[PDB]
Amino acid sequence: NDHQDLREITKDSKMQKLALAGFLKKIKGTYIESLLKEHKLL
Repeated sequence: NDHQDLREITKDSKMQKLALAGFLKKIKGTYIESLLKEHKLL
């Protein structure tokens, strides 16, 4: 079900918006941001 190539973005879209929303919050909550910016992913 992971890695979408099917153009039927219904399950995917919701899981992406929830992934992004939650992640964007926890960026300033956890060391994840620290890792990203140290590795220049940010």
